[PDB]
Amino acid sequence: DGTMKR
Amino acid sequence: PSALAIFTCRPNSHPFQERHVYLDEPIKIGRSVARCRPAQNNATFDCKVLSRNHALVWFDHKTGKFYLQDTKSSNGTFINSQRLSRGSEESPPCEILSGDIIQFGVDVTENTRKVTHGCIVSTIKLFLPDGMEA
Repeated sequence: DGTMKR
Repeated sequence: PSALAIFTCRPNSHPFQERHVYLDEPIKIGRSVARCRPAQNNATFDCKVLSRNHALVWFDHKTGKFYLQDTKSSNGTFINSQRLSRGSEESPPCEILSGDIIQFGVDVTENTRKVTHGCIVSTIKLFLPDGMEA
């Protein structure tokens, strides 16, 4: 959770 | 003695300090959060494009090989530029050898703040329990 996603 | 993985930072990486990670048990690679912070002897990184539970690295005594496994990361894991699994999918165990280039995540541009967050790109050195380089 909380990942900066491309 | 324990098998040992050394992660060193490559020029196209978000900067990090060299890690000496003993593989007595499998080690979680993932993003820093108040419950786990980066340390010289872990594979936790203050890098926003890494997943909380990004990958696992371990040594298998039966095969004598080191493995990396992507554990449903959002942005991917790569060995020598080859992606281990699709987004949010788990990979099989994938063998790594000393000298391999391992990447966690990809670069992501935050659109509203127009800041690009780099990924982790590492040369890994691997040592068997007997000290020999893998």
